[PDB]
Formats: sequence, C-alpha cells, structure tokens
Amino acid sequence: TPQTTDAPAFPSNRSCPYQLPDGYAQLRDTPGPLHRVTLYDGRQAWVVTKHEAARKLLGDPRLSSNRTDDNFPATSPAFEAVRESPQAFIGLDPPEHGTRRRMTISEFTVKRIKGMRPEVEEVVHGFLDEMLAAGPTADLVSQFALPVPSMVICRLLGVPYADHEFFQDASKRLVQSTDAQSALTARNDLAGYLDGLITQFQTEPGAGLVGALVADQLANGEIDREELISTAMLLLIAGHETTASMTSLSVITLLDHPEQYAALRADRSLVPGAVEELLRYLAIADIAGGRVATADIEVEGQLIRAGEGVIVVNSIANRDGTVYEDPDALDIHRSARHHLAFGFGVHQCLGQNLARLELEVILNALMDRVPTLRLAVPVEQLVLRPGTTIQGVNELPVTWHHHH
Ligand code: HEM
Ligand SMILES: CCC(C)(C)C(=O)O[C@H]1C[C@@H](C)C=C2C=C[C@H](C)[C@H](CC[C@@H](O)C[C@@H](O)CC(=O)O)[C@H]21
Repeated sequence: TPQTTDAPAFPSNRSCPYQLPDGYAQLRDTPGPLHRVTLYDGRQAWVVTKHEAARKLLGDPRLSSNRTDDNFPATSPAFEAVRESPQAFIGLDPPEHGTRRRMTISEFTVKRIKGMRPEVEEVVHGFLDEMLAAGPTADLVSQFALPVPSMVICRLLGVPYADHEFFQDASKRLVQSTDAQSALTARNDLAGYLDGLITQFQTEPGAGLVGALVADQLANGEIDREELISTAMLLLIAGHETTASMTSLSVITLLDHPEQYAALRADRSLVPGAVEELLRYLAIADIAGGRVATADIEVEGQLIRAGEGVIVVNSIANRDGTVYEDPDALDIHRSARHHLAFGFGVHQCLGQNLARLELEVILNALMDRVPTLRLAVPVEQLVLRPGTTIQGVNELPVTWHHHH
C-alpha cells in the first residue's frame, strides 16, 4: 500500500544547520495556515506554517501554555520532565503569568542590558584570550560559545560561576535528554543545587536576581520555594544554551556565506541588522510554540477545536515568502523585522535583548581578533541536534592563522 499520510511525523531533524528540514519545507509550501501532524506517541496535532497566523495565534488568549494539561503537545518522551514539574511562568497563563514575570523584568530592561555592555565585552575577550593562547585547534562550543553566556547569566542571576562545571553538565543532560528518566535526573540535580542556594541566601543575603527573590518575594510568601527553583532554573538554562547555540550556528552559517561575512567585517554598522537576520534564519527554538486550545478557534476556514494541541513553528513562519522575499536565502542587508524567533505576545522572549547584545559583541570580537577563523572539519561531518530540542551542535572544531 502507499505510505502517504495526511499528518506527517513531527518534529523532523535538520540535515543542514541553516536550512529547514525537508519535511518542514513542504509544510511551509502547503496552502493555508494550519496542517495536521503526528507526534511521537501517535497523537495528532496542529502546526502553524504561516507568519500572519503564527503571529495572530501567539496573541490569542484561547491558546493556553499550561504544560500540565493532558492535551499539551509533547514532542518527545523527555518532555514528561517539565509536565511532571512545578511550572515557571513560561507555562503559566494570565493573570498568574504576569505576576511572576514582573518579578524578573528589572534585570532585562533595555537600559539595564545596554549598561551591561562593558561587562560582556570583558567576558568575551577574556575567553578569546585563553582560546587563542592555547593554540589551534579548539572546540568553539566548550571554550567560547558556552562559557561566555554562562558567566554573564550567572552574574545576573547571582549563581556562583565556581560551580559552572556542575550545572552546565546538568543543563545539557536536561535539554538534550531523549528519555524521561535522564531528563528527570538532570532536572532534580539542578533543583537540589538551587534549593541549597536558596537556603544559603536566607542565611547571608546574596546578589543577583535569585538573591533578590529570596529576600523579598519568598520572605513575604508571594512565591513558593519550588516556583523560585523552576524560575531560576528556566533563566539559568535559557541563559546558557540559546546564546551558545546561536553563536555556534551563526559561525557555521557565516563561514558558508563568505561574501556576506566579508561585508559584515568591512562595515560593523551592519552587525545589529545581521543579528536580526541570523535570528530569523536560524530559529534555534522553533519547538518553543506548544499550546493547547481551551476554546474553538476559527482560522481562515480551518477550525481548531478545544482540547487540541497547537505548535507554532517559528522557523517555518520565519520562512514565509509573502513576508520575506526569497526566504531561504541568508541576506544580512534585508529587513528581518517582525520575525518570530523570539515569539510574540505575553510570552515573548524575556531575554531577547540580552541575546542581541551578546551576539553583537561576540561577532565583533571574532571579526576583530580571529578574522582567519575557519572550520577544522567539513560541515557535513558535524553532528546536529535532533528537532526535539534546541537546534545546534555539541562540538565545533575550529582553527585559525596562529602566532605568538
Ligand atoms: C538566544 C536566542 C533565544 C531564542 C531564539 C529564544 C526564543 C524564545 C521563544 C520563541 C520564546 C517564546 C516561548 C513560548 O512562547 O512558549 C522564549 C521565551 C522565553 N525566553 Fe527566550 N530565546 C532566546 C534567548 C533567551 C535568553 C538569553 C534568555 C535569558 C533569560 C531567555 C529567557 C526566556 C524566558 C524567561 C522566556 C519566557 C517568557 C515568558 O513566558 O513570558 N531566552 N524565548
Ligand atoms: C528538554 C526540553 C527543553 C529544551 C527544555 C524545552 O523544550 O524548552 C525549550 C522550548 C520552549 C519551552 C521554550 C524555550 C525557550 C527558552 C528556554 C531554553 C526553554 C526551556 C523551557 C523550560 O520549561 C525548561 C525547564 O525550565 C523546565 C522547567 O522549568 O520546568 C526552551
């Protein structure tokens, strides 16, 4: 019998780091904003494949972010770790979501992020000194891409960087876990570490956002101790892994487009616009759109019923040709405005401007100090993460014109 189905398996893995999987490109090319897929357990779900409908549904209050809902579209067995756990505000709906998010916004405002630029530049150049002094070759992930945002978010959260080896390992084991067992164990490792940190800040008040939440909201019973752990865990893990993966993939992508990398190096005013285009193009968090409908929603003839899972795939929506002409082409000179790599609505990425600053400083630093940077292995030799997690590589062997 023929094997063609009306709801293809979802998600799919990338074979090229800066191109949609073949299964996503056909979903992008089907007409209409919605299309059925099949999750890992056999459940069917909706995916959004157009930019305007993705933007409209991300702001529709009839789509809930409640992870604990039984109908929430889980995309892997490892997802049972966050469902079975107390929720941070990413999995909350209004009004409870707003009261929790307000406790954290002070550390991510524009004026606070801009003020952090001297500190971030010191952090980037510090790890660039060490990598260049150790001689080629080098793993760009473990020696630069991961340590730089790790130290920045640790200073922002109040987490001691002296323990970086522990929680970096546990954060990997959680994000790239393939079964619920290794995911549960990694999450418990981070929870146990953070709970000890909370007790530590109750004896002597600490710094950062975690120290402030312990001395203020937790002391007044406005947040549960376990809510504080999930919130701190969310910020810690999002603070490391997203920026590290954007850096690794942005380096890979720019090295495969040397004409645009040359233009970027010649005119640094293009860096902020190239970051926006890289965010649209790469879209490393395109699974970050899971929703469950609480009421019936009509979208251009199609009907989402209450209790159905919806997955807004921002990587597909960022390749909408009616918004960005020739969407599959990298183009640092294009207007990448209104892209959905950071989401949209009340759950729009809290640390989107920290990531913009981190990537801007990092790209300028690599072009200033290692302009001869190239990949020590062919791109096809690299191992990409599957579509069930944050896009990126685990290793990135690089080399350069060395001398000292
Ligand atoms: C670097 C690339 C990044 C990308 C592509 C990205 C992407 C996203 C997306 C798409 C969402 C929406 C999730 C949803 O609607 O369910 C989101 C939310 C969020 N992100 Fe990011 N993010 C990045 C960096 C960061 C950083 C550096 C932080 C640091 C704290 C962060 C913290 C958060 C938080 C706390 C939320 C939840 C917002 C809310 O629920 O109100 N992200 N992110
Ligand atoms: C193992 C699955 C994994 C990768 C954590 C995940 O799919 O997340 C993704 C998808 C979606 C929620 C949005 C995301 C954007 C930024 C973050 C990095 C975020 C981590 C979500 C957070 O929920 C994970 C732990 O914090 C669990 C918890 O706090 O209960 C990430």
